[PDB]
Amino acid sequence: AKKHLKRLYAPKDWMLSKLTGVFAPRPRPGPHKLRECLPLLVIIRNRLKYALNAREGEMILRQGLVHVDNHPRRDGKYPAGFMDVVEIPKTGDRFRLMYDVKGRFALVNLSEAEAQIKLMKVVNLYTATGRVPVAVTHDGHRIRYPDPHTSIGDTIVYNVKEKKCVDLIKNRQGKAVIVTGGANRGRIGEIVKVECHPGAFNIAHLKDASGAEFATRAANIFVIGKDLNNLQVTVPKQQGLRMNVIQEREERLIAAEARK
Amino acid sequence: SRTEDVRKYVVRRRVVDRLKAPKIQRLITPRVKARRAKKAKDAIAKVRASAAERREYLRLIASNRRALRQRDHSKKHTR
Amino acid sequence: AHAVDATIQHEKAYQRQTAVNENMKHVNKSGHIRYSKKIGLGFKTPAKALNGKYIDRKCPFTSNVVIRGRILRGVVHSTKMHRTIIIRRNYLHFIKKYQRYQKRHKSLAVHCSPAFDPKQGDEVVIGQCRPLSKTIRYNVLEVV
Amino acid sequence: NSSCVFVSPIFRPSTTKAQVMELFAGVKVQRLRMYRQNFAYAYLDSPAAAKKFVEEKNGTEFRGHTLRVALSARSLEKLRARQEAANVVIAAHRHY
Amino acid sequence: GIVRSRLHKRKITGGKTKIHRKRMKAELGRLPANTRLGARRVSPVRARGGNFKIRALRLDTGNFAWASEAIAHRVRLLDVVYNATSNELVRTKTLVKNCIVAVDAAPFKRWYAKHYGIDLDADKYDVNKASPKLQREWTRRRRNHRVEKAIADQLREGRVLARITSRPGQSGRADGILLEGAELQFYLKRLE
RNA sequence: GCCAAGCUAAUACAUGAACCAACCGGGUGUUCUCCACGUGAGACGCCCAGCGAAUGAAUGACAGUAAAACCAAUGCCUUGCAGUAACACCCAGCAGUGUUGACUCAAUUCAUUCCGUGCGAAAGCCGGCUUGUU
RNA sequence: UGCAUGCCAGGGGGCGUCCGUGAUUUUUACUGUGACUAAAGAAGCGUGACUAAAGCAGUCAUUUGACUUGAAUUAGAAAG
Ligand SMILES: [Mg+2]
Ligand SMILES: [Mg+2]
Ligand SMILES: [Mg+2]
Ligand SMILES: [Mg+2]
Ligand SMILES: [Mg+2]
Repeated sequence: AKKHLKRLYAPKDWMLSKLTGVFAPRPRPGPHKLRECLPLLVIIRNRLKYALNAREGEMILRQGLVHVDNHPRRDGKYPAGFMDVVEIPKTGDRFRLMYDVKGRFALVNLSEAEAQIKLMKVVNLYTATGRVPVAVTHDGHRIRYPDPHTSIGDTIVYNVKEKKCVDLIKNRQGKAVIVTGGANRGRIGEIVKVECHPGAFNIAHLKDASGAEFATRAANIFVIGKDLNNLQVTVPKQQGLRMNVIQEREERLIAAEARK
Repeated sequence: SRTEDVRKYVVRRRVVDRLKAPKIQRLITPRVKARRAKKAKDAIAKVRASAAERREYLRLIASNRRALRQRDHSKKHTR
Repeated sequence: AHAVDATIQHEKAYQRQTAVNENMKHVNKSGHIRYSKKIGLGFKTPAKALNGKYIDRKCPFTSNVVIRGRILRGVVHSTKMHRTIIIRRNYLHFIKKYQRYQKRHKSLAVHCSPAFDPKQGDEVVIGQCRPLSKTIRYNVLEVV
Repeated sequence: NSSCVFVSPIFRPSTTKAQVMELFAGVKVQRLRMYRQNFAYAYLDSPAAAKKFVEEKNGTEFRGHTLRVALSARSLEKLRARQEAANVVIAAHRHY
Repeated sequence: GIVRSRLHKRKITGGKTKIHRKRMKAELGRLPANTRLGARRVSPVRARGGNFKIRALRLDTGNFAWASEAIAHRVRLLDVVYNATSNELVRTKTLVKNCIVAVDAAPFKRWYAKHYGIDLDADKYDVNKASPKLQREWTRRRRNHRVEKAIADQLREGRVLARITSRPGQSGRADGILLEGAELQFYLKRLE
C-alpha cells in the first residue's frame, strides 16, 4: 500500500506551501476519509502554531496532551475530520472542526457542555449478530442500539463523554442542513425538496437564509437543526451565508483603508 | 515443595563483588493474582451490561407497540 | 410431486432454479413454485418470468443476476446466438476542428432471457450486470 | 380495599372447577373464573374476607404448586354493569 | 504459473494481444483437486488474505439432506453413478458438485422409524418400545405426510440416489441432498 | 559458508482454566403427579442448544369484493359471541416491524456437519496510591 | 415501571408515503440553468518581499495581544 503523500497531492485545505517540503503527513486510516480530513500534526503546527515544526508536534502529541472526542491521540497522522471536538486541557482551547462558507476547515470555539455534544450523520444501518440494530456514522462510529426511528441520512446528536445518544434529527424538508462536499461546501440552508433518482444520485434542493437557491447531491447534506433559527451546533462566523464576490472585495478594500 | 518461596534457592554466581542472580519468570505474586482475577470479573460484567442494554431496547420496542394498541382501542371504545 | 417436463429438460443435466426447491413465497399463477424477484429502477417483471416454464440462470428476473450501473438503449442487430443478442448504439460524434458530426456505432453482446423474443430491428433497454461471458456485460430489461 | 383476588397457578386442563374450590373452603366466593394463562379470578363476599385470605395463602402449595395470591383491582359490580350493555347488543344484533 | 487473465485470449476481432506486463500473483489459478472416492484425505491451501481452502483429494462420507423432511444425516458414499460433464468422471469415481451419487440409506430409515413409527424394511429401532406420548405424536405426523413411492423403494434396497451440493475441491466436504420429484425421475431414465 | 555437544528465557511454541454465570429453543423417558375416558396439562430425568464456516428446510411482509351458516377444537361471556396484540404460570408488550432502486444479502429458528485448515482472560507487561483473596 | 392509553363530535374534501391495475403511451440532437469534477500550471482579487521574476503572505497597536487576520473567484474539450 501507499505510505507517503506528496505535498502537491495533499488536499488544498491543509494550506501547506509547495516550496516548504516535498512530503505532507499521510493520514492514517481512521474515523474520516483521507481526502476529507485534517491531520492532527497539521492542526497542532500549522493551525494553532503550538509547535514550530513536526518535532515539537510529536512532542506535544505523543504526550497525550491533545484530545479528540474526549480521548487522547498520540498519532499526528490521525484523520480528525468534520465535526470533531478537539480540546487541549493544558491550555483549555476546546474547538470543533467545521467548514466555513469558502469550504475551508474552520476551528469553531466551543464552550463547556458544548464540547460534550457531537453530531453524527447516519450512513448505514444493519443488523448485527443476535438481532442487534447498528447504525454506522460519518465518523466511523457504530451505535449498538440507535433510536428506533433512525434512518439513513438522519443525524444523531451524541454525548462523547457519556458515550450515548441524546436525540435524533430526521432528514426531511424544512430542516436546516450544512453542505459537507462539492462546490457548495460550508453553506447552510433549508431543505426544499429532494429529487429522488433510484440507482443514480439523489439531488437535494436547498435555500439559505438570504433566499438564494442552491443544490447538491443528497450525500453532501448534513442536518444540524430543526430550522435555520434553531441549530443544535454552533457554526462559524459567516453562518453559512455565501457572499457575493464583488461585494466581498469592496468591503475588504473599504475596511483596509478604514484601519489605516 | 509448594507454598515455599523460591527466591532463596536461586543460583547466584559471583564475579571479582557482584552476585549475579537470574530474574525469576512465571513468579505469580499476589499483585499478579489480582490482575488475573480482575480480567474474569470484567468479562462477566461486560456481557451482563449488554444483556441489560438489550432488555431496555426490547422494552422500548414493546412499549411503543403497546401504546399504539391502546390508542386505537380507546378510539374504538369512544366510537 | 410433478412429472418431467420434456420440452424444458433436454440438457444432459436437470435444469432447475437454485433459489427455491421446485419439488416441495414464490408461487406462480399456474400453481407452481417459481422464484422471481423484482428488479429496481422502476422496471416491471414480464408476465412470462412470473408465470413461465423456462429455466435461465442468467435471467435478471428469475436468477441471482442483479442490475446495477448504466442503463442503455439500443437496436437489435443479430439474433443468431442462443439466449444472446447483439445490439447497435448509433450516435453522432463531433469533430471540433471541422465543427461537424460523423456517424458512429458500437456493438454490444447482451444476454436475452427467454421472456422477450426480440426480432432484428427491435429496440431494447439493457442494464449492466456482472460479466456473464467473455463479451457479455448487459442484460435485456425491456423490449419496445 | 377490594373483594377480588388474583390466584395463580391454577391449571385448568388438569383440574375441575370444584377441585379449585377446595382451597376456597371456609370462604364464601360469589364468582370464580378460570383462564388459559394458568390463573383464576375469584370475587369474594367482603373486603375483610379477601384480605384475611391473602395473608395465609401466599406461598402455600396447592395441587403440587406454590400459590401466588394478591388483591385484584377488578370489581364485581362493573362486570354486571357491562354485561347488560353487552347483553342488549347481543339481542340488538339479532334485530339486524 | 496458471493464470486466469484474458491477455492470452484472442480479441473479438481475432487479433493477437501484445502483452506488456509479466504474470501477476493476483491472477493465478491452481491445479484441480480431482477428488475421488476413498478414505478421507485433504490438503489445506493457503489463499489470498491468509485464509485456507480445503482441497479434498479423497472422500467417502458426507452430510446429506432429505429436503422434504427438512433433516440431514452423515452417511457413507457408496458409488457415483452419473455425471453431466462426462461419463469418464463416473468411471474414475470423481466427486464434484452436482454429480449423482449413491449413499447409505440406513440412517434415513432409522430416523423415519423414530419420527413416524413406520418400519420400511418390514440398530433396528423398536417402535413398540416407544412411550405413549411418542405414539400419539406419531399419529399427528403421519396424517399430514405420505412418503414418496420412489424414495421408499430405494430405502428398502439400502442405497438412495443423491446430488452433491458442496464443492469438494474448495471446502473439502461432500454434502448433498436426496433426489426427489421430477429430478429423481429425470436421472432414473438416464441410468437406464 | 558451515556442523556436533552442553546450558538458559518469552508477548517464541504448546497446553489449559469447573463453580461463581443468566436469557432462549429443539429432541426424548414405556418417569411420576392431575384432568378427560386424549390437538390433555404440570413437574423431574436424559440428549443437545456460543462466535464463525458447510449443506438442507423455513422466515426476510401486506397492499384487486361484501355478508351468513354447519362440524371439530379452543378462547372468552354466563350457568350465547361482546371483543380482544400474541403467549397454558413463575416476563399478564423481554421485536407481530433489518436494509436497498434491487438481493439467494443482513439477521433469526430447525436438522446435521467442522477433526486442522479458526476462536486464551496471551498462564503477558508497566504504573500509581489508599497499598487493596472485588 | 399500565409510571401506559383517550378527552370536540361529525361528515365532506385537500394532501404526503408505499403497492396493484389502466393512455392506439415518446424520445435524440440543440439550447438555458443546476450538480459532480486533485494540486502544480493558465486567468485573476488582495498584498510596496526595496522593484521585479516570485511567494501566500502578513498588517496594526505595543503588547504578556488585536485583525474573531488573510490565502477571493474563474476557465479547463468530449462523454456521463
Ligand atoms: Mg449503488
Ligand atoms: Mg514474566
Ligand atoms: Mg503468540
Ligand atoms: Mg423486510
Ligand atoms: Mg425486501
